[PDB]
Amino acid sequence: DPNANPNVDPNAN
Amino acid sequence: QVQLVESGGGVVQPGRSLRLSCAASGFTFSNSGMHWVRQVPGKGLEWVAIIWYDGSNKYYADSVKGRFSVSRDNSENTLYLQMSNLRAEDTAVYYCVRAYFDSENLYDYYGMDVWGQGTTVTVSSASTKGPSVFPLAPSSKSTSGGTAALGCLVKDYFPEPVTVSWNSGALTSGVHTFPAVLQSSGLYSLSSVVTVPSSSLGTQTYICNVNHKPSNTKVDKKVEPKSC
Amino acid sequence: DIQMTQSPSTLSASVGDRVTITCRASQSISRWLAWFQKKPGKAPKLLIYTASNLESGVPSRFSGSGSGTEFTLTISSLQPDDFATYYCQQYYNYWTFGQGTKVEVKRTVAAPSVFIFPPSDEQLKSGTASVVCLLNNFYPREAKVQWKVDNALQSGNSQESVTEQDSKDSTYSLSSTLTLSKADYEKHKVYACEVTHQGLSSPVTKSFNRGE
Repeated sequence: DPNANPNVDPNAN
Repeated sequence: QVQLVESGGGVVQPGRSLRLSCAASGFTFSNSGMHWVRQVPGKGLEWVAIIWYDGSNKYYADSVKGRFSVSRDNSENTLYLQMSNLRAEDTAVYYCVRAYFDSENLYDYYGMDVWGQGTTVTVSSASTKGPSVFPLAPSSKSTSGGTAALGCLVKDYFPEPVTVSWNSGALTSGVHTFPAVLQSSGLYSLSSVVTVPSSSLGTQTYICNVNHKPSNTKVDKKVEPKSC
Repeated sequence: DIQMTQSPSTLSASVGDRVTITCRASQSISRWLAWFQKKPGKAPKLLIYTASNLESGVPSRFSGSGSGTEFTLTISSLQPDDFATYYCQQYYNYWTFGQGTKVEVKRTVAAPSVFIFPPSDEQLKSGTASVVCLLNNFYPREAKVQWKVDNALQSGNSQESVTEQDSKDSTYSLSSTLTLSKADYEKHKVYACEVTHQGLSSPVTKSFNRGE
């Protein structure tokens, strides 16, 4: 999805 | 303060390539998606490309797919747009735009928040050329209620801009220097007009001063009244 | 692809007025709609996001409404800082913009002063002739300018340019330039600029005969 979050995932591992 | 500063714009011949850059500051660049958006003269705002924060995903408008590529260098806080096979429809102001930032990721779909001021790209085969400057003389035709209109036609120059002054800057009230128009020849043209008291036309000289820095030309044209 | 349409294209208003502008999406975009403010030569500024949520620092007089295909922006009491062009943007399916709504300063109707300038002898020496028609200090912006050469309406050989609204008196000025080769200019006699404008009860013509 182009419109999905394109920033760092705040919940990344 | 979130700041985005584009660079790299200028004249490029059709079919050629040009790389734009955007220097990001005042936020963590490596955490943000980024966009390019353009505005072609006489058209609307047009989204061009997006790139993910980590460079792993990127999407393009149909109108540039296969010709433009977006990339980034997070260690240098820089966004890039590599353009190729450029054509006149790509002449535009190009803006660096940050994807909407949300540290809590509240929503599922993302727009854009902060824009840079833009860099201008002009795709043209025209050669650098200073303008010819012609008088628009006042007459009885140019005279309306104690007021006369006169001007100078600033024709056939490339690229933008020219600057026009009157009487070396001493005359500024009543001046309209119109936006330039692109002619079918690929050269620009504009007029600068000024309205003055008709009572002054016999005792005050009117000279338009035209500066075109890309060609290192400066032209003065005295505009002489007509007895007709 | 989703198309956004704004209306009106231009809105004339005064300080203190309530102003509402509209945005329509060609297909549903739910709440994924943003409003930006743009002033001439300056970067757009995001004002409303998620259709109704004001961004930080955006004054309380702004409000956004709508969900689905019809959206509005309202300014409850217009302030001088609010004269600008407003663009909507959907961010549901890629990103597309409306054509924008210019909110301009209202003033009383003012007819243009019309002037016509024949080509200079200096220009004719070089083989081109430009005839300039000037519409000075008029309001509203809408004007129709037509060229007639030997009483024949011209097509394709003129271009217009218009100023931004004047900061002091809220008028516009406009040029229309007719460009002909020297050979074409010399084939005809009568050159006429015809101007239609709300401030004129009937169209005004300025004309000359080549060589007078």
